[PDB]
Amino acid sequence: QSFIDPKKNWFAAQHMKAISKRLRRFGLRYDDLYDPYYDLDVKEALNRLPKEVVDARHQRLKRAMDLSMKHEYLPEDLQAMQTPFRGYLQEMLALVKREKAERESLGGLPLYQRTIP
Amino acid sequence: GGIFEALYKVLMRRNSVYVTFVIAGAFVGERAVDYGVHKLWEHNNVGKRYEDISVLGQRQ
Amino acid sequence: MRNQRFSLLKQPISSTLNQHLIDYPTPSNLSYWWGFGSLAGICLVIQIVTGVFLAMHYTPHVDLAFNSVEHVMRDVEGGWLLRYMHANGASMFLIVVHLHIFRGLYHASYSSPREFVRCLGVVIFLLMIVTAFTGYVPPWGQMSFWGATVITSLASAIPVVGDTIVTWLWGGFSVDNATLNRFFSLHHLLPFILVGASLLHLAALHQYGSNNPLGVHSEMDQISFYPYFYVKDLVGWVAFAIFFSIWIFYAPNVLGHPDNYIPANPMPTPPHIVPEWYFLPIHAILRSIPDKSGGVAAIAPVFICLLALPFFKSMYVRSSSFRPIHQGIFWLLLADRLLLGWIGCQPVEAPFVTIGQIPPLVFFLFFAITPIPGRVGRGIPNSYTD
Amino acid sequence: MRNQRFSLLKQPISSTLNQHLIDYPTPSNLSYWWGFGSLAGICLVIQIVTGVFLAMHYTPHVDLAFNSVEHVMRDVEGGWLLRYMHANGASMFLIVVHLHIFRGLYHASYSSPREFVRCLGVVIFLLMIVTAFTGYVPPWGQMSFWGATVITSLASAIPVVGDTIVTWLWGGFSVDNATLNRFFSLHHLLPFILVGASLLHLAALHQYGSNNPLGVHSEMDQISFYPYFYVKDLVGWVAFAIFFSIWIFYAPNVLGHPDNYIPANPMPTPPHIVPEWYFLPIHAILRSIPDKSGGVAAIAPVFICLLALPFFKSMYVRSSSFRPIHQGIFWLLLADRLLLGWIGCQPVEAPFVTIGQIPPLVFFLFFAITPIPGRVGRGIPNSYT
Amino acid sequence: NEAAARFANGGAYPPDLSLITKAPHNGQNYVFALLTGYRDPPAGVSIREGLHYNPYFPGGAIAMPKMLNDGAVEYEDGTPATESQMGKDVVSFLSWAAEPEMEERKLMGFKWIFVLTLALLQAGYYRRLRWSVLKSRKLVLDVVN
Amino acid sequence: EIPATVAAVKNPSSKIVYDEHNHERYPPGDPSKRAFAYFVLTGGRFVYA
Amino acid sequence: IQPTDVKAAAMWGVAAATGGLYLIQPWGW
Amino acid sequence: IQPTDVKAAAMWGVAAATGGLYLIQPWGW
Amino acid sequence: SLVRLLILKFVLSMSASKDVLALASLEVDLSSIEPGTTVTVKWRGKPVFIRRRTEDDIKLANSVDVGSLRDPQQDAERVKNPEWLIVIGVCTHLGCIP
Amino acid sequence: KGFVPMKAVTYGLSPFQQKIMPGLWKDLPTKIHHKVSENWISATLLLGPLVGVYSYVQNYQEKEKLSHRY
Ligand SMILES: CCCCCCCCCCCCCCCCCC(=O)OC[C@H](COP(=O)(O)OCCN)OC(=O)CCCCCCCCCCCCCCCCC
Ligand code: HEC
Ligand code: HEM
Ligand code: HEM
Ligand code: HEM
Ligand code: HEM
Ligand code: FES
Repeated sequence: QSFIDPKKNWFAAQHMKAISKRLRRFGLRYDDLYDPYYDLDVKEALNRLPKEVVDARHQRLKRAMDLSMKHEYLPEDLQAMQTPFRGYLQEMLALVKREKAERESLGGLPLYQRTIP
Repeated sequence: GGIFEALYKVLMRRNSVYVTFVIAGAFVGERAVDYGVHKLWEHNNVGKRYEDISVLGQRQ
Repeated sequence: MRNQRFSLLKQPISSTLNQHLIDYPTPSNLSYWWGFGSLAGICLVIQIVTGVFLAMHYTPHVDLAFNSVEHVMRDVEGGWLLRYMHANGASMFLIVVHLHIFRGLYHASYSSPREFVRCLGVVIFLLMIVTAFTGYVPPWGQMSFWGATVITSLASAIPVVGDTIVTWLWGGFSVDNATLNRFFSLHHLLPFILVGASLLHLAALHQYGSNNPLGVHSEMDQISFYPYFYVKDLVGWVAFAIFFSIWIFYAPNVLGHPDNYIPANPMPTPPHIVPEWYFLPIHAILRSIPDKSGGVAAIAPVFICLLALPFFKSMYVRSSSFRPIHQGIFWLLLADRLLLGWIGCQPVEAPFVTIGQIPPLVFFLFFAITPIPGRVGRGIPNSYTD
Repeated sequence: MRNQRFSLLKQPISSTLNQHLIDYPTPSNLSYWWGFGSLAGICLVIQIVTGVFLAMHYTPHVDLAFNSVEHVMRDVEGGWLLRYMHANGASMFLIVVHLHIFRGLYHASYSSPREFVRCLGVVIFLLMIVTAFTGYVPPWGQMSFWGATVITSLASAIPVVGDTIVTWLWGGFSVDNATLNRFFSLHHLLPFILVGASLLHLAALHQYGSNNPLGVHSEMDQISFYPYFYVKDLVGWVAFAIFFSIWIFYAPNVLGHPDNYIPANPMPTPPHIVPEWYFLPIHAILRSIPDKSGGVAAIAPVFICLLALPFFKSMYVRSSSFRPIHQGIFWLLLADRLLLGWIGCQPVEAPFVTIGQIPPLVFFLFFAITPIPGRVGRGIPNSYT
Repeated sequence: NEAAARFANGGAYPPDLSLITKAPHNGQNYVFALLTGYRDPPAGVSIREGLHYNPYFPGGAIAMPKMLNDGAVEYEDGTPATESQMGKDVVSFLSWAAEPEMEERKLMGFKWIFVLTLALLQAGYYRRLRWSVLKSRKLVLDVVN
Repeated sequence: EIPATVAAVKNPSSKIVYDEHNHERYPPGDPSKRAFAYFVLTGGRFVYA
Repeated sequence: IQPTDVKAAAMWGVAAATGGLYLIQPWGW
Repeated sequence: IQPTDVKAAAMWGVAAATGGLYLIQPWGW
Repeated sequence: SLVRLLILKFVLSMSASKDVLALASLEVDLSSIEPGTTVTVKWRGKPVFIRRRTEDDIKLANSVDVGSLRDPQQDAERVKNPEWLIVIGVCTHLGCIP
Repeated sequence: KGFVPMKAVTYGLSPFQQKIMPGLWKDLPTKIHHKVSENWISATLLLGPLVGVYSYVQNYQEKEKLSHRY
């Protein structure tokens, strides 16, 4: 987009700095905030990934929840050693959505459905 | 201190004793705070009470 | 199976209470903003008990209602305590539920999979408003009479059916004894429906668990409910009791209008008619329009937007901690909602017409704007990636 | 299975209604005596609705209550229908519950594992009695006033503490406006507690399932509830509606006492005081013993015996079909509890005192004897081979 | 009745004084300053005959005439019956008449606020004691970023 | 390199560090404080009664 | 049976004390 | 696929209107 | 048919009763009032707005643009008197007594 | 509603072996400074419009009243 990019717009670099600061202070990546109960396609995208990546995801989530309960933040060195925005989930999610659309176009039933609450 | 341990061994090896202790403490503390608040109330404003009007018995 | 019994707390008799109160798993980083649901439950119970004991000394007739309320306060042992608890616990109950709603708005609790909970909450809010308004009448003062007149005659603005439904509602040609007795029966009935809706609300929440100040998956680190959140609820309850009793014992009339100590007189009108303090935002939105049909049908967008928030389906991050712009919009909406509240208690002239017409515009731009962040931020991973 | 939605009935939004109303497996040989629970639920809903609409016109004061009832019944469009439905649906509700209790007492449904259900039923019966008696007062006629006086002054047979209890219950020194206001509030409140108790009753039944006219293990041959017993319940409801309409439209005053059409007067007394038709066996039991303390202390053993039926570890056969002597005793008890009711309305004099003293003896001897058949029937399998 | 009351005062009804302090805004001071506030009208304003002027009345013109005057009553204690003393005594009487429960109310309030503050202290300690075990727990997780 | 989570299983050291950012510990050797706990809690149970 | 009997005795004593306090409520006892 | 659904919707609307004119019987409209 | 019966009976039980409909029409008496002033009166359940305007009020009220009023009418049809103006006292806006 | 395989290790200490109260009032000023520095913008955005509208209304009312005099 012409104005979403941080390269050409000065009101997006500030946004990414804020988000990166808030993600680092708890030590978790931007793709960790996607929930498998929310979209029901994140569930498949995560189901198809290798085991070690998902295990690292679970460990990071537990670390952040412990930090929040204790009301503190990671030390400065373990804050320097942090990389948010290093995705592991975008491409698989896009691929799953592409197959979903292509199956919808040519007739075809859905593969999994949200449950009525 | 050691008095806390002595109180603990005296009162809490059973439970019915604990219930009785709680009830007794309640119905003693109630009286104590009643006495304290009544006394402070009397002290704060002297001369205004009903038994302090100088003409209470001169409408016979 | 366990071919011999272990615990009373896992037997069939206590299975429901155990599973939904004692052993239920909750996130371990819930803060103090998660106690107001239980606190509101206790407020509802207080209202019900106090009302069942007031209704033993009150007579619903136009000749007797005012004098029966004063008889309660002057001639029954402790009756003043009952009346003050009731008339101030309504205000406490509204305060607590407002804080609950704004908690839900902050950490974005309406999104999937928790939109049934939000919809049931909105229905509960409607029942609460109806119950309080119906029950402000039975004392039969000046504001009772004239507030009932204004609000229930606001229903003749509707096309052709208007006068018919107003006359059927009033039971006659004006607000009189029939309306009083009718409203008393409705007031005694509605809170039990409120109880039922609350229990359904809780079941709907327990079928997926609660959110947390982070808005992430939370199935790896959970703790039971007892004794870890029971003690936190206890702290909340004791603080609430201190506040409630400061209201009851040392300032029991600050939260009311003085005019309700004058018996109803249909001929003279008060110079400044307003309802209670917790209907003033709706009242200001309602008088903000110079048209009856528009004014009445502007409340409908309020409830439609509140009931249609959950169904926007692009936003991916729930908590406002990682969303600066939506956080700022939340605070600005709070300020605007307070401004509506203050305006709803003023005379209708300059300079209050403009300041009563713009805040509704902001209150609707809130429910219009939020999907735009949804879309514009769905594509955020692709731009900021490292 | 569970990867995409098959039926909306098996979804969470309607899972429990499905499980407990549509699919719930029931024995396939149930007869009509299993429709009265649903019929009683219908009766309770009718009472609640007509009450919520009646209390929209009634004023609870000793100066304006009789006039409020007459204004309702003489001046409101169709108000006579509401009043008659309420005052006769109370009678219908009591009839349905009496038949329900006697059914459960025939096929021995109290025994294990269904005694928690019996206990909840007895609690419900107390709530019903309390609600009806409290609500017979608000019209404020002769019978209302004097029945309230008599029954609430029976509460002074208790030793020393009794007089304070009575004075607190009356709200003063006699039956007056405070009693009227208090009774109205209690009458409006109690039916919701009754609803809650009924729901607990039903869940405690469903946790094991229902009995059957044979009293045997019945899990091999069972069917669904809908549509196979719903239609049977429909037939029951339609016959019930015919009976109810006959009472409402063509004989609405036959099930009451005329004296409640005289405004209350504390100075005169009616020459014949009785409670509403469905309180009479208890009245006869209470007047049988010529002593106040005995009078109050006779009704507690009645409910104690009722609530302690299911805990006698007893005979291994439930259905009274395979039990000639329990069958005969059931018919004797049923005849006795009708004779008692008829006696509970006559003057207190000869011969009625003797014939009011012996039926309570029999009514307690029923609960006395019944364990003995269980113990003496332990040994049938070892003898009649 | 009220009809006779209006007839005897020129169509103006003198209200009931039971709740007269709670019914208007700022009761005590309003009643006192109203009684002691009859004054000379400002320049440029006139009052129709049969009415009197009082700035403490919304409208500027009132119907009742002044009553509190030096010596209008004779006490039994020897207090100079000035207009202000009489007004103060009247307002005290009316305040008692409106709120006869004030002292019992304040006593219960003081007692229970104190007691509940103590209970709050105890509950806070209870809370901290229970949560101490989780809030100082240490865990090792095997992940860097 | 060995995982951090497995080096702590095959090394049963007895020198343990907790998180003192919130709660300090008593020096090792000191008695318990159960009695003082009951002492503090009874003062609130009285009030609730 | 003896520990159970004395446990029941203590429970009965608690209940009896509370009931006696219900019957007469002396403020300065 | 649209025609059958829309025809059924129109007929259901007819049924709803007929039910409304059964519950209320206004000759002034 | 039965469901319709029950619904109609219960919903029409809440309408105005014969007692209230009996008192819905009558005529009572007023008293005198000064030119341009008003003393309100009473009827079955509704007061009476009153005004007998002077010359200047006649000038001001009778000389306003006709189209700018959302219910275009002139007072000459609304007034039954060159000076008086009696109108039933219930606010057609919200039923108050303005 | 399920759980996940985790692989973690935790150590704990008993409740009755550690000081409880002294944690509340340990280093208050730095916590206060952190809270203020973090939420100054939220406080500003919450309390701005109220002050602006109140001042505007007061000014308008006093101007109108003082202009109606003689
Ligand atoms: C004041 C007058 C009011 C009159 C009514 C006004 C209504 C305005 C509402 C406007 C908002 C739009 C509502 C649209 C509802 C359905 C939309 C929807 O998305 O449903 C679909 C979704 C599941 O479908 P999905 O999996 O997403 O699609 C598969 C594609 N292959 O379905 C789900 O996700 C299931 C979610 C169920 C939760 C919602 C249930 C309804 C709300 C409950 C409140 C009602 C409770 C009332 C209780 C008392 C009853 C009187
Ligand atoms: C001459 C008979 C009379 C006397 C005696 C009298 N009043 Fe009045 N009072 C009136 C009338 C007439 C009104 C109604 C005033 C009006 O409506 O303009 C009134 C009204 C009032 C009001 C209502 C003012 C308001 O703002 O509504 C108060 C307060 C009051 N009186 C106080 C007193 C007190 C105190 C006394 C004893 C010192 C007293 N009155 C004695 C005739 C009297
Ligand atoms: C009588 C009124 C109410 C009662 C008794 C009540 C009670 C509760 C309780 C006990 C909870 C779970 C415990 C908690 O999270 O604190 C809860 C959750 C919730 N309630 Fe309510 N509430 C009421 C009104 C409302 C209203 C009016 C709304 C919205 C308009 C609402 C929205 C929510 C939401 C969104 C949640 C989700 C909790 C979460 O995100 O974890 N509630 N309610
Ligand atoms: C069974 C439930 C209830 C009963 C029997 C009941 C009964 C009563 C009665 C008799 C009155 C008139 C007495 C008086 O006004 O002093 C009253 C007033 C009132 N009730 Fe209730 N009530 C119940 C529940 C509630 C609830 C749940 C609410 C609000 C959520 C509520 C709000 C009010 C209010 C605001 C008043 C006004 C009293 C005043 O302002 O003076 N009531 N109630
Ligand atoms: C409002 C009052 C009552 C209601 C709504 C009610 C409702 C029900 C229902 C719906 C059933 C299951 C349906 C059936 O088996 O026919 C049932 C069963 C049962 N009820 Fe009640 N009942 C009531 C009163 C009583 C009372 C007073 C008792 C006993 C004193 C009682 C004892 C029983 C028993 C023993 C069963 C067992 C069913 C079986 O044997 O299969 N009920 N009840
Ligand atoms: C919310 C529930 C209820 C309400 C609001 C209600 C209301 C009333 C009212 C206002 C009356 C006096 C009017 C009159 O006597 O005609 C009345 C009478 C009565 N009620 Fe109810 N009621 C309720 C439930 C019940 C129930 C469940 C019963 C069960 C038997 C019952 C039994 C009676 C009886 C026997 C009378 C007097 C009959 C007579 O007037 O001859 N009520 N009720
Ligand atoms: S009646 Fe005139 S504005 Fe309401």
